[PDB]
Order: sequence, then C-alpha cells, then structure tokens
Amino acid sequence: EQGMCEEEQVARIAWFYYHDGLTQSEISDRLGLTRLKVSRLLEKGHQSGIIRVQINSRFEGCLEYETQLRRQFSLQHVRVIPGLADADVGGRLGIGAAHMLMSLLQPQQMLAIGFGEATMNTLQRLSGFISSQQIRLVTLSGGVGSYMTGIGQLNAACSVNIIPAPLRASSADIARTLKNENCVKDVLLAAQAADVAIVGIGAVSQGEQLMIGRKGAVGDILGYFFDAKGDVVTNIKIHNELIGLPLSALKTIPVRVGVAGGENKAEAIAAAMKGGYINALVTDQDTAAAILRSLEH
Amino acid sequence: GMCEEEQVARIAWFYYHDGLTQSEISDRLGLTRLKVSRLLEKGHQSGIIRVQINSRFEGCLEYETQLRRQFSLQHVRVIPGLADADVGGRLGIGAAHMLMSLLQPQQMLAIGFGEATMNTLQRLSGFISSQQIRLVTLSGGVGSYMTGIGQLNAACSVNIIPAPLRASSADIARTLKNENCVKDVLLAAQAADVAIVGIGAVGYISQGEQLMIGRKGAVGDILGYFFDAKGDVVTNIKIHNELIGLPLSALKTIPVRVGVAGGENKAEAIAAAMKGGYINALVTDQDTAAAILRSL
Amino acid sequence: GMCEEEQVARIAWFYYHDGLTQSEISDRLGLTRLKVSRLLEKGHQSGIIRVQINSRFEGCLEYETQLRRQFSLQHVRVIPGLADADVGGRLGIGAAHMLMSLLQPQQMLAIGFGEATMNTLQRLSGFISSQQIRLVTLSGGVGSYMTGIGQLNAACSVNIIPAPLRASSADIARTLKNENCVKDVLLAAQAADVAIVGIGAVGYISQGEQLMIGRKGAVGDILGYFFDAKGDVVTNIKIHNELIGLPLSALKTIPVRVGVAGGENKAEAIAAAMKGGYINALVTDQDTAAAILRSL
Amino acid sequence: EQGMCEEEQVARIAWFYYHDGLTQSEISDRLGLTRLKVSRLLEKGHQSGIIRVQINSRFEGCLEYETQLRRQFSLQHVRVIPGLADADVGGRLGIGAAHMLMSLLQPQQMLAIGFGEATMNTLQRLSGFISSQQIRLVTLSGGVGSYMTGIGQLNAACSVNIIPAPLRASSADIARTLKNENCVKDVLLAAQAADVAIVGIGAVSQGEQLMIGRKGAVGDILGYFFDAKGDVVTNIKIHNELIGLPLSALKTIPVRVGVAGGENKAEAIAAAMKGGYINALVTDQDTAAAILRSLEH
Repeated sequence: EQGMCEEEQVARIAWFYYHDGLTQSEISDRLGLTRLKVSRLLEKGHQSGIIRVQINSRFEGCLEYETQLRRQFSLQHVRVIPGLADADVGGRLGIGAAHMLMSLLQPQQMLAIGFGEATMNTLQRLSGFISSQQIRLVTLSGGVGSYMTGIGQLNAACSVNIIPAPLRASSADIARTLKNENCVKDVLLAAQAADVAIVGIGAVSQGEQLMIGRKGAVGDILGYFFDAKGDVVTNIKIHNELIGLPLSALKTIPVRVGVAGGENKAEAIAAAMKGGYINALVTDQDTAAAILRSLEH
Repeated sequence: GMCEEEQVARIAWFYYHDGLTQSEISDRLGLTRLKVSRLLEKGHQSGIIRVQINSRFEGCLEYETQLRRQFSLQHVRVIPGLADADVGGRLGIGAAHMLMSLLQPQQMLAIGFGEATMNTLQRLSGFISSQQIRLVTLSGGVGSYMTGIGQLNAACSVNIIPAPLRASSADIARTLKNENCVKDVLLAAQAADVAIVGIGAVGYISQGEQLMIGRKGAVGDILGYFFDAKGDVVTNIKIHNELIGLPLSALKTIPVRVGVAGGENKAEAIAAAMKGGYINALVTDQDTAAAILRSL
Repeated sequence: GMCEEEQVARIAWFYYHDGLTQSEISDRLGLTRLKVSRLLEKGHQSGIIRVQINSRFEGCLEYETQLRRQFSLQHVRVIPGLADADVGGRLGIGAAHMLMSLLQPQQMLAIGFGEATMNTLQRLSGFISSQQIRLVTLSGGVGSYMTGIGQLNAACSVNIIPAPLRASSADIARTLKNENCVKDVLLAAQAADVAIVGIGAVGYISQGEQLMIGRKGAVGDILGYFFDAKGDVVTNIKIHNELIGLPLSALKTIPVRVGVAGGENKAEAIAAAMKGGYINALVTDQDTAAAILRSL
Repeated sequence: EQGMCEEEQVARIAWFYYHDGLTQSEISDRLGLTRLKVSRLLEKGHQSGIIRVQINSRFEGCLEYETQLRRQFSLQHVRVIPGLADADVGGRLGIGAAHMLMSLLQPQQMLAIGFGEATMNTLQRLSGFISSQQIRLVTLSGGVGSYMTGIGQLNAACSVNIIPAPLRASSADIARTLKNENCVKDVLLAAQAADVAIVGIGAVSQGEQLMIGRKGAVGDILGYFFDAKGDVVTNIKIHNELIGLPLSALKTIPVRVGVAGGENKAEAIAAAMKGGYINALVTDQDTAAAILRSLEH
C-alpha cells in the first residue's frame, strides 16, 4: 500500500504489464511491492474480471457451431467455447459466460441469477465488471446461502437483492405462504423485471429422481423440470415447494442466458431453448456438436 | 524546621516535576527513604497530590469508569462525541477494535442488523479473514445484512437465516422457525462465542404499532424485541411472536455480547439494555454516556 | 484446416482464459512454439487481442497516460474525481505519496501556501520526521503556512520567510527582500531538491485587481504570480513587484516541482502552468484531467 | 495503534498508571504495546503537559517568599519554585510557569508570548493544556522562526497568530514601515488584546552592551530595556528597530507573567515589577531570596 487500496494496485499492475509491456519484477519495485504479490494480483485481476481480454474476431468461439445454433434455435446470442481435454468444464464455461455478459450488460442494468456451480462460477469472473458498471443483482430463487459463493466476491457498494427464503419449503402450503410475505413478494417482482438473466441447466433426491425420469423430464432450470418438447413437467411435488421465479415468469426477462455444458447435458440444453426459457447460450464445443447431432435424428 | 505538609509539597515537586528518585530526595533533605515513601503515601493519601489529565479523552475515560461501575460491564469504550462529528463511523471503528480484543481465532460471531453494526462489521473485515472468524445472523432480514457481510476469505463461513425479519403472523413465524433451513441457523447462533448488536429507541413497524409499544411501556429494542426501563422484555406485544430470530433470553446465553449505540435520545434505551443484561459490553459516544449517566 | 485468424483466436482463448503455456498450446495444436509466438505477436499486432480493464481507476490511468505524453511530465497522478467526493482531502493524500517517492532522506522541500498544499503537508508529516526532511517556505505570509508546518521531529528544521506575502508597495517589497532575515530564506529556498505548489485560477487581491489581471490576460497563478494561457508570466502586473517570495523563474530552477490542483474551473490554469514549465509533476482529479485534456 | 492515535494512548497510559495504580509493563499488554513505548509515552505526557500533577497546598512553592513578594510588589500571582543544585533553571522554571498558567487560563482565552528559552520552555510544558482548552496564542514580538521551538509542539488545530516580521529590522525606518503593513498591524492589535501574557526577562550585540550598561539599563523585556526605577531607557537605537508590542502596550494585558530566574536576574526582575510590566512572577527560591535581599538595601 503506497497508498493504494487493492483494486488500484490490480488495475495498475494490469496497465503496466499489458499497455506498457513491463517486466513482472520490474513492475514490483515501481509500485513498491513484493514480486510474489505482483504475481498474485495479476491472477486476481483475471479471476475476478478486472482484467478483460477480448478476442475481437468472428472466430472467438467455434463459429461453425455458433451459427448453426442461432439458426436452429433462434438465439439472440451464442458462444461455444473451444474444447479442452479433462478441463474443469464448470470453470471454463465460467470465463466464457462472464465475457459474453460483459458484452451484453449496459451500465446500471439488472442481472437476475440462478444457483449452481456454473452460474456462481460466472459471477466470480464478473465481479470486476459488476461493480465497475454498477450492475444490480437479484436472486431468481430462494436459497440465500447457496448464492454466497458468487456474491461474497463483491464490494459492499453493489446492490444485491436476495429473496429472503430457502430454495424449497418443506410442503407446498408453506411455500405458498412464503410467496405472499411482502418481503418475498417484493424481490420476486424485482427478479421478473430484470434486463438479463443468467442460469445453469441441470440434466437428468434419490427416491424422486426415478419418478422424474418416469414423467420424461429431460432437464431442470432453477429447480423446475421440463420434457424434451420443452414444456414444464406437470404433477411433480417440487414445483409447488420451490420459492422463486417460475419458468413462465423467467420468460419476461428480455435476454436470458443459459450456461451449461457436459456430456449428459446436450438434450436438456436443447429442450431448454425449445421451451423458450433461454434465448442465449454459452456451452463448449463437444456439447455444441452433441446438440446438433441430436437434431439430425 | 518544616511542617509535615511543607515536606509533603517539597517531595511532590521533586518527584513529579523534577522527576528525581526517592534515593535522591531522601539523600538531599536528609530524611529516610522509609519516611519519604510514607510521606508520598500521605500526599496522595488525601488532598494534596492530585493527578489531572489535559485532553478530550479524559471525559471518555471518566464516563468509561462510571459506566463500568454503575452497570458492572465487562468492557466499555467511550469515544469522543459530536466534537469530532463522524460519530456514526467512528462508533464502528470502536466496536471493531473491541471485538478484535475479544475474538480468538476460529470463533463464531453472532450478528445483529442495523447501521452501527453493519458499519462495525465493515471495519472488522480484515480480522475476520486472517483470523478465520465465523459469522451468524441473529435475525432474519437477509438483505439488511448484505452491506456488512460484504467480503470473503474463500475459507470464511457466513450463516444467514433464510427468512424475513418479521412474519405477517405469529403462526407463519412459528412454522418458519420450524423449517430446518432456518432452525439450523438459529441453533448455530446461540453457540456463538461473542455477539454484536445495536440498540433501538422508541421500517418494519407501523407508526401505530410503535405508539402502542410506547404505551405498553417500551423504552428500546434489541433485535426487534422491546424492553421497559427496568430491562424486562415487554409483554403483550404481538411483534414478538412474529419475529424470526434468537430471543433475548437465548441472546443472554452468549458469554460476551457487545452493544454499539449512538444518539442522544438513545440513553434511556441503552441504560435499560444493560439493566436487562442483554449486553455486558458497550461502545458509545461521550455525549450519550453523559445522558446515560445523568439518568441515574 | 484452420484460417490464420481462426488459429489466432484459439491461441488467445487458451493463453488468456485457460492460462495454458505455449509449450502446451504448440504441443496440443501440433504447431511450433516459434509459430505460436509469432501468432500471438500477430493477434496483438493488430485488431484481435485487446486488453480492457474494468474499474473506475482505468480512466485515471488513461488521463495519466495522456497528460504524461501531452505535457511531457516527469510524474502524474490522477485520482478519482467527484465520484468519491472527498476530492480535496484525497488530493492531499495523493501528493504526499508522490512526494514520498521523490524525497531522499535529508533533502529539502520548498513549500507553497494554499489548502491543497497545507493539506498534503499534513498527510506527509510522518515521512518528514522519520526521513529528516527540511522545509522552506516559497513565499511570505507566515500564518498561512501554520496549519501545515504543524508538528516536529525536534531535529527537523523549518525555514519560514518572516514577511507578509505581499507588500503594500514595490519599494517596501524591495527593501524587505534585502533584509537578510528574509534573504537567507529566499536563498535557502532555491537550493531545494523538490518543490510543492498549488495552482490558482482567475484574499490578498481586490475584486478590481483581479478583474484587471484577467483583462491583461491572466489565466492562473502560482505563488501569487500570474501567467497567460501560453504559460508566460503576465507582464504589467503591479502585484508581481509587491510579492515577497521566490520568482517563478527561480522556481523553475528546482529539479522536480509538483503541483496539486482540483477544481473543474482550474483546467485552463493547470494546462498553462505546465506549458510554462512551472511544474513537471502533477496531482489532480479525473474530472479536471478530462477538462484539461478537452482544452487541447 | 489499536486503533488509537498517540494522544489517546498517552491519556490512557496516564489513567492506568495513576488512577488505577497498574504496573508499567502490565499496562503494556493491556493496550497491546511494547514496554519501552509505555515508558516513553508516560514521559511525553509529562513533558507536553497532558499529565498535570497539581500539589494542592499553600506550600506548593516557597510560601514565605511568595507572600513577601505579593506584599512588596503588589502581585496578582506568584510562584517561587523550590531550589535545586546545578539544575537547568531554564527547564525548572518551565514546569512551574506552565503549571501556574494552567491555573489562570480560562477555556478559549488568549495567551500572548515572548521569545526566549524560558518562555519557549513553558510553552512546551503547556501544549497538552493549550489544545485541550483551545487556548489561542499570539506572538508579542517579531521573529517568526524563534518561536518555532514552542509552537512546533502543537496540533494544526490550535490558533497560533504570528507577527509576520523579523524580531528587529535593520534600521528604524524599515521597522516603522513594517509596523504599518496591514498584516503586522493586525497581529500587533491582536497581541495587545490578550488575556494573559507570558514573557522572559533578560538581565544586563557586543558593542551595544557596554553602551546599554552606560545608560543604566538593568534588564530587558521583549527586547526593550529599562532602568532600576523600572522606566524604559531612552535613546537606545534598538527600541525603534524592534517589530513587536512596545512595553507601554504590554500593560494593556490584564495579567502578564514573567518567568525568570538565575543568579544575575534578581535586580532586573525587581525593576520589571516596579515598572509595572509584569504583575505575576514565576522564579526559583535562590532568586526570590536575592530579590528580597536587594530590597533591604
């Protein structure tokens, strides 16, 4: 500190390394800090999205796949990240999804957010941008503590508007009761009103899973299950136990992005955009191929 | 040929102004060290030797000493009042330094909502990460905690009650406390090693409810719970059954529990809060300490 | 079968998002490290790979870089402007950290009057004592320096000109500069290793004098001396002969000399002050940097 | 720092050592500081007059001498500090004079000050009180830099109103010119208007000293010389070269204290209060005796 808070240190380290091409350790003494600390803060700038590296070409991602995907599914935006062997697909989908949202969010707009590894992961890589552009966050679903891995990153300064309830009530009546507490009601409407949504997609509660497969549920968004035609599965108990925005209402959000990938995900992702729940998608190559395969059929 | 008093005053001057040793004084006036020791004892013993301190902090120290005696507190900080006029913000720096004295590494901290408390949490952020401190909410509200749970040792756990502060009915409150998403946190909360709260005086309450709460004899609240000037928790208040949070009896079960409080108006309230034993540590400003002490 | 561009974009993603090594990429796409190096060179070389930074500080860095090129400064700090709204006070923290980078131990610091400058001196107090820094006033006034010369390494020397800033006549000024109580300090002042001043824009001046100084084409002043938009010192100003202090020509004789300046309105003034070379280092706020840069 | 500025540390160290009688090193850990630092700050509290030790008896000083002195010279206040062998009389007069002024100054009153070892010394021992009670300082004389050893102690927060001129101009006309610069004029009136003055007294410029002795100057206050009858010596050149408040005007200040002591000082001190320039005096025993001796004659 000389006498700069962390953020400044990071923003500066960046400029010196990139815009001026200075040496890693030569930076060290110019801001009067240890060479190890320089090395750290350069990573933290990338991990938290202070540093944004844009690739400005039609070939950022797998162009061929992206374009077929827009065509077949009528997508407003699409990114297919270039494949890798054994990589943490969760973490890689992270960077991608963060970088796309950086291109989509206008200053002070509102981003609704789901739970789950990918979404939390994307939010981690978007903290720099979120505060830098005063993006306002709203939880799409209950849970409170499960969002903490993505919103624990931010400055006190950021508006994060949480639904004050757990993800799922223990019975359907309790869940209805909760949905009418002014507090929950308020954030629920807040969420619906957002500009852009970011959600994970689950593919398919030990006893319940078999019964879900039975009804030909293909995947889930925010906890709600849908078949391959994309329509939300009926007479599942969970759906009325969930506190949070129902899929019908998610649709209000002008641009809603799914970030999902993995070997089993293909048909759940596809069923997702047939249903209209997402109109933007971030995946990886192998999953893009898979989705297209599945369409030939 | 010198009076006792005249010899007391000579010794005073030499010891406290000329800073000489007793071996010096006893040697120089030809009196025994044994005598000198006794005569310094007598100068202090009564009347003569009086130590005054010149600074704004003297008043703080004083009110600190009285609060400590009068309310048998375990810990007190009186900060300078409106004279330095960042009283709110400086209040939070205080509490955060007091908490730093109290928390062992890996201990758990029960946490009230409110500005003073959110504020102090902010100042406290660095200690939390490095010392690996666990946090727990004392009440529902979730969003009103956000501004202070704001940063993270990736390793540091924060336990937030997933419910509103106040339910629209006692029954809805009761069925909510029974959700084990909520219950888990409630339980985790009273295992806390230290608690930190703010004190309110008499919006989740209507102007009407407050007027009535005033009528039933409430003087202040902690965690939304109102008590009278005797520090008894006020009875026949509906709000109490509608609250989702650790009850003031269960709060008292935490060994060290510190209050942060500011306003002139807050005096009656704070006084009552330590009569009821809801806090055994206080961080306040000099103006408020005065008011508190004048009300006795 | 991949285009050059398609191979540039793959490499970008792997290197900057997946953070892999070139030995990895070259190994995994079956292309030479030598090729990869060249293709990363080309991605940057033009268009494709662009590094953006997300923070308020980015703007500061930018304006810093431009001021540095456009005014060939030795040192620049642009601090965040009105967005953090303790702009005055935060301005002084800036300058004090810049000065800390510049002063060797036992060096001498020439000192201008004014809020910004007094303020920065305050922030700088600890460095002064420990590093044994010598101070000298650049001008008379005495009392207007008091608020910043406020503390002391018993060992630390402060050289104050024992005269008013401005004499009531050129003759009285001339005979005052000849008093060797005054002259001694004047001399000591230009031996200074670093100078720190504030910049004024267009009370020791009457409303009339200022209007006229505006008419003769003054844009700002340093140490009471006014200059035009070209940074030339304005001529045919009476005030200049009435001033007791180091003249702006003799000021320029100090190797490193830093300005601290704030207001929106101050843009024209500051610009002119570095065109005249009266400062070769600047500490300003982002709002002002913008205004300065827009005036070119 | 935990997290207390120096001043607080001092005020606290004091209370713990005196009002609670705690151990020197036991204090150390209670405020989390090194035992050497504890030892330092306890001295700094005494040296700068944060810590004031009052002795509340008629025998604080040499009572016998004090009372004779009030009687013979019509003094409003008098302190005669108990004698010591080979002690720095300058430094000892310091403590005394500081302690007396602490008893005389009402909150926010104005103290005019002369130059010289004793006065500067007294101001050093009064810094705690000065800021603690918002005492306003004004220089009685020019000099500017010669007051720096007493006013360098204070907080930025204290009003110190300096005469912006040197102590003595090089010619009498220059000195007159200066006395009419609005700036000097302003502080000059400020000085006259004070509540309490504190000044040193000089007893008797190699070539000039013999000529001063010649005219039967006995001592000096603020640079002005007076004979044994107390009247200001006439036709000395210095008197018209001095920038600062003349002795006639010093008299305006309701209570003005001299702090002077030393073997040669006796008759200069006496001539001082015969002239009316001081109406309060701080000395030491040996000088009090001497003054009284001189009156028998």
